[PDB]
Amino acid sequence: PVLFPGQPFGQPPL
Amino acid sequence: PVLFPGQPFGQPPL
Amino acid sequence: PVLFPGQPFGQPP
Amino acid sequence: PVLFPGQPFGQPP
Amino acid sequence: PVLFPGQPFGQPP
Amino acid sequence: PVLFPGQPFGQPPL
Amino acid sequence: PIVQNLQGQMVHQCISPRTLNAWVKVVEEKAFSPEVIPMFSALSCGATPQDLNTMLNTVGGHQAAMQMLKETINEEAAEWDRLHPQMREPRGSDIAGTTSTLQEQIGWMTHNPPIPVGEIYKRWIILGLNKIVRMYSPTSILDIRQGPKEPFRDYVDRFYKTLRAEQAATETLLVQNANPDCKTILKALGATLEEMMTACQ
Amino acid sequence: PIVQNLQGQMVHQCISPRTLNAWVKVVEEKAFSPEVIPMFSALSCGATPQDLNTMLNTVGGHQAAMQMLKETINEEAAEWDRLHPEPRGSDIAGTTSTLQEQIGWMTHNPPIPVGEIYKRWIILGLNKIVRMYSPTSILDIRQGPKEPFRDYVDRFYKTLRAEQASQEVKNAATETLLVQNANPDCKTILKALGPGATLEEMMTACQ
Amino acid sequence: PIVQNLQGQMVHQCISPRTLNAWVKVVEEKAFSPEVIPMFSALSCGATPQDLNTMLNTVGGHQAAMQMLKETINEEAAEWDRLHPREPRGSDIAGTTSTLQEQIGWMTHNPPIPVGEIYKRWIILGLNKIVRMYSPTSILDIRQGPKEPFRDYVDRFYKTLRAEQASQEVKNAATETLLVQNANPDCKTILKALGPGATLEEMMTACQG
Amino acid sequence: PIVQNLQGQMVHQCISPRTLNAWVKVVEEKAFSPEVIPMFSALSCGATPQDLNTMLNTVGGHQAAMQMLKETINEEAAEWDRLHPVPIAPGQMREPRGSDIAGTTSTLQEQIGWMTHNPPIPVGEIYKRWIILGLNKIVRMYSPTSILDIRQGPKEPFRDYVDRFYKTLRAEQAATETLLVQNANPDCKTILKALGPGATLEEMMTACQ
Amino acid sequence: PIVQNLQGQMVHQCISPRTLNAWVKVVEEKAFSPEVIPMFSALSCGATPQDLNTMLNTVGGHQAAMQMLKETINEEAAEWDRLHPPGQMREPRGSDIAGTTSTLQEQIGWMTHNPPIPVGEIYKRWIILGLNKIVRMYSPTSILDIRQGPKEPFRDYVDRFYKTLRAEQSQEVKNAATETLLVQNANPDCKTILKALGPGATLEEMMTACQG
Amino acid sequence: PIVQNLQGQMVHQCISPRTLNAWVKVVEEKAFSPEVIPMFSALSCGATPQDLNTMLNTVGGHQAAMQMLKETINEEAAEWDRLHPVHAGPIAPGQMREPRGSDIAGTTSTLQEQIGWMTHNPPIPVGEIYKRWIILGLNKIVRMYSPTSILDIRQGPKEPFRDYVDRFYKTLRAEQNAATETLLVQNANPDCKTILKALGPGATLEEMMTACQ
Ligand SMILES: O=P(O)(O)O[C@H]1[C@H](OP(=O)(O)O)[C@@H](OP(=O)(O)O)[C@H](OP(=O)(O)O)[C@@H](OP(=O)(O)O)[C@H]1OP(=O)(O)O
Ligand SMILES: O=P(O)(O)O[C@H]1[C@H](OP(=O)(O)O)[C@@H](OP(=O)(O)O)[C@H](OP(=O)(O)O)[C@@H](OP(=O)(O)O)[C@H]1OP(=O)(O)O
Ligand SMILES: [Cl-]
Repeated sequence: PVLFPGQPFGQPPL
Repeated sequence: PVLFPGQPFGQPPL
Repeated sequence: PVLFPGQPFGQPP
Repeated sequence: PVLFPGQPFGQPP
Repeated sequence: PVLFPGQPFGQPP
Repeated sequence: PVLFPGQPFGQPPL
Repeated sequence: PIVQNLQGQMVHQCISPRTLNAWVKVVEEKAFSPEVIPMFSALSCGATPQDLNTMLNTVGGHQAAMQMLKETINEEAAEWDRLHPQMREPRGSDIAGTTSTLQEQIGWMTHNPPIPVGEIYKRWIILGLNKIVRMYSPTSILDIRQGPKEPFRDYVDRFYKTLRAEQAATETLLVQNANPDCKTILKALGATLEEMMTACQ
Repeated sequence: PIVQNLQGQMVHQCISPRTLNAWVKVVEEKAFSPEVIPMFSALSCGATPQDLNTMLNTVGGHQAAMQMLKETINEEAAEWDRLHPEPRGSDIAGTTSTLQEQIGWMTHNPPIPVGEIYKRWIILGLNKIVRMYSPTSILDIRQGPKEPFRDYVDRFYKTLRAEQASQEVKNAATETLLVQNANPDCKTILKALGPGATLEEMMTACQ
Repeated sequence: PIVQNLQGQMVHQCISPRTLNAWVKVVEEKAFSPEVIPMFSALSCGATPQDLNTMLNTVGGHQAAMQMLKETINEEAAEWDRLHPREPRGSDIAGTTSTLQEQIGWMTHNPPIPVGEIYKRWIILGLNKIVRMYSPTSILDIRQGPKEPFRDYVDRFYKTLRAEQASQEVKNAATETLLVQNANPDCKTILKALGPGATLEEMMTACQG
Repeated sequence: PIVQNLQGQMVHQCISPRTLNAWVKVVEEKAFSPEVIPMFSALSCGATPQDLNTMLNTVGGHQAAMQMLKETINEEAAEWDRLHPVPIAPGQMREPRGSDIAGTTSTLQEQIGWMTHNPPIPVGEIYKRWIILGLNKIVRMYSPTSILDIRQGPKEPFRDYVDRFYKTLRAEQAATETLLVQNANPDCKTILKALGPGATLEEMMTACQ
Repeated sequence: PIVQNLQGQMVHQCISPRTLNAWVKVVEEKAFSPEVIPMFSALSCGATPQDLNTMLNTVGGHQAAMQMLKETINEEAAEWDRLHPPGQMREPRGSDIAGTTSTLQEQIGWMTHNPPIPVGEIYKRWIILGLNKIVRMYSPTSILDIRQGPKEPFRDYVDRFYKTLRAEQSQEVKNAATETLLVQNANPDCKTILKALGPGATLEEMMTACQG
Repeated sequence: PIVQNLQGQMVHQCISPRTLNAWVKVVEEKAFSPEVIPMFSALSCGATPQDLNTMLNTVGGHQAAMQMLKETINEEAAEWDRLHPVHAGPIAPGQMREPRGSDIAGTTSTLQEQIGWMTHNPPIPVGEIYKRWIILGLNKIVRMYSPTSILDIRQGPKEPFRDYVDRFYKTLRAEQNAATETLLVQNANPDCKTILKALGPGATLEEMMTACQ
């Protein structure tokens, strides 16, 4: 998933 | 007459 | 018809 | 007498 | 003194 | 410390 | 919309945030009173068809009117194809923005000579909005009569406001339906409205 | 309107949402009070005939006033056609003229100010409207027994502004009616000040 | 956004305080009413993926909605990666793995890769889902009632019809059978006297008294 | 007004809706309080005579003040005429008569010419200087209180008193060396004297908290 | 901020009254709700360290949070310094990034240099980092406490859930919490439905499944 | 103000009506609360001495503060004059004359003279110098008008720790230093106080606030 539940839009992973 | 009653300002003729 | 009833304006077919 | 009493500002005589 | 009491800021003396 | 309690952000030192 | 830059060139610009808000607010405040139409026309100055559709689509509520609007746009577009069957001229749906892209619309409007699909589409919409104003007019002009104590000014206001929404015959009817005491003073003139209003002030 | 850009050339601009509501709100807030005319003129800075028509058509209500205004426009245009047997009256009033015909005439050299000409007509009808709606005569302004002279002078020239004659009548008003209709406490001081006294001196004398 | 300057060049521009405020307020006032979607589309005119993410992130509340929105973006981006193999991958369009000048890169290129318009399309699809799920009334429940003016009823009908966003054949079938069928007795009889194929304004004029 | 564009030449620009409304609201909300004058001067930054007349003319009411103002413009304009007598050489512009600075007998184009000329003939700033002189006279005629009538109340905090003192002193337009201390509370008055002459107002005001 | 002009060169510009006022009002109206963070970041688009301090200094009130913010800026600066020791330009110390020790000209210099040192974006990253701490602390509810009322509509609960989850924020607890906690803390009638769908049910499928 | 235009030349532009109103409202709304100072400084970004004088003169009321403000300007100008004896005499072609204290304050300088100094190469920041005097005086005013002393902020028996810390650092800001982390724990709730002492010294404010959550 590009977006994980509860993390902001455009939030880069890890 | 350029403008007729109840017709808008600048309304074209005919 | 360009717009069918209940479709938004500018909606593509 | 550039302006007379009761005449608006800048009004040409 | 540049400014005197009761005259506006930037007021020429 | 760059910022001290009660002094404004960006306040220069000394 | 399409505005012009530093040179003679016409460039596309996003719809303004004030515009977007003023149009939504004008519909909430003045509903379909007649003065909304020129307000729309001015807010849509330089608009592309997409812009017009955005403005229309931003309207929440009034969906009865908005369907009436689609029916009028459909009528005008089929009418366009009946009179208009270098550049590829646009089909009716191209003007209403359903089958044309923004770059296609920009193309027609920035051409020389331009094919003003925005101004044409606006013409259609204004035609539909004027139909709505007539429908929402609560009273017909054949029903506004001067009250006996009512000042002739307040009556004329009510008269031409009603005539505007209903969109010689007015000259006959206005003086004929004044209260009896002003009616004879206006009848004695036999004449500009200014002369009539001072005659009954 | 036709405004000047940053390269020194007159180009057409859309009427802004801000000018439009500025005009709509002045009319809603003020029933053709005298100061509406200068607001209109300022709000219509650089306006084309089309724009002027836009400003007028946005007025909701006041349709009596708008209908009178149209008739003034009729007459002023009808008179233009006689003096001029090229823009015809109907072109300046924007009924038979296109935006591009209008933009052309206004950016011509020598310019043909069809915007300023139409505005000249509209301002003229509006002035007719303020006079018709003027509530009070200058002859009814009399200083109250407990009314401060300032507030009376306020009432006097405010009324004089709406009942606009020609400065002969306005000066005949000032040099007689203002001093004559003051309350007898302040009135005697005005003659003691002497007839040539300035308005400022008169007000200090009755403070 | 990316707007055009005086030299004809596309340059990046900061999202304006006006646009930020208008989008926040429109959401606070109209929640997921259908007309919120075209407002978003206009307020995000020229938006970069970052800007769209800003607009969505400025929403306080509606986190059920925002979570469904994330799941649609997931759906659409995973579908993008299935259909596309430097070209942007799905996470780049959604702004999680792209930088601002990378986004500006794709959008100000010739030919442009409109990662902003592509992301926007994803967002609109999720917002459209929220409008239908949050639609308060079903079309079969819109009935005129004895004292309701036909206009106000037609308003309620097409408002409900817009929010439920059903297929065009079903919308037509709704207007063709349910609209006239659920009108009060005073108007239903007047509409039958007009006969088939009456236009909506013909119906609305017919039932104003 | 006459502004500077981007290619550095002084060009005429329409008075904005915002400046117009700003001036109307300042007169409505604050009438002729002393601080409306610098607001006027700032709202008319770069104004042509025509602009100033618009600004004055949009004022509804205050016609006593407005007439007092017209009479001041006369005196200043006649004084200009008596001191600047007034064909024209090709390079040059005709000379501005007093009525021309006030905008009664000059066209907007003549004004723009005078102001955009090199060296500039600042008919707007001269006209403004006249109007502000008339406005200052109005402010002092309408000042309700004399400086000699401000005395510190027994329960009144010293700041509230100094506020009242310099507020009224401002409106009247030195005579305040010892006028402030002499008209202070009996308890604060001796404290100020214990500081001695030459205490700063900060020293005086902290001393009577 | 430093923005690009209409002739293509990076120029410093005054912070606008609209932006200044926008920031004051959002802090006033919304204190430190999670969404104030994106509003700050966007309102400070292109900000110099001077600009960021001006925005922070304009906040009247919330001085406890502002003090926590000072302490986070402090930790980040002490951490920056412990990580960074011709005509080669002077790299910024932590206090330079924060604008206490550096001038506007110095700030512009780092930001418009080739290669740029984005002290504005770096200062912003710290401030955003401190603001996230503040949002976490001012969160009224813990995610574990959130339970669907016996008569509460499912959608309102999911709203409360992800609203609580967003302020809690790092990623570890949240992905598992969505997986386990949402279905687990639903009322007895919706939970047993949600379990019947299985893993890999979408939130959409879950919300129609409990719409009544 | 003096701003940089599309052609990159430092050019004068009028103070905008938005800025004028913004400054008037901030003073009306928030008087001399500490946050008014950075609000002024930002509202006068690029200001000429004239612009500063306009903004100050537009304030209706607060005449005690404005007069203290004048006395600060006086003090600051006299020290400028004593350190900058202008070399009176003919000035050299293509050079500006040197600015006296009253020139920086905008009383004896014209607008064009100010623009010359500010757009000079290198600029003479008379706008920035005046702003420094004015902000100096404004900060003296903020200290005097602060209503509560730091010694009077004590955590209420039912008052949340967060609201008490708020009141503390807010009143701490108005007066303008070592007594901070000491006094804060000392005036907390009898409940919260024993918790903060139990944490031990060296605690961060975040750490204390969670402890009394
Ligand atoms: O004074 P007005 O002409 O009636 O305009 C106001 C003004 O907006 P502008 O400064 O952009 O003209 C308000 O702002 P403030 O003076 O309070 O700073 C603004 O409120 P917001 O800043 O919250 O948007 C309000 O808008 P609204 O009616 O949505 O609250 C808007 O009115 P208009 O949009 O009708 O012009
Ligand atoms: O459309 P205008 O009447 O010419 O006014 C514009 C407009 O400001 P407003 O919307 O508050 O009237 C611009 O804002 P946007 O349309 O781009 O959102 C603003 O630009 P900024 O928001 O970047 O400040 C600009 O100001 P400026 O000329 O300093 O760039 C300002 O023009 P005016 O201050 O001359 O009215
Ligand atoms: Cl600057």
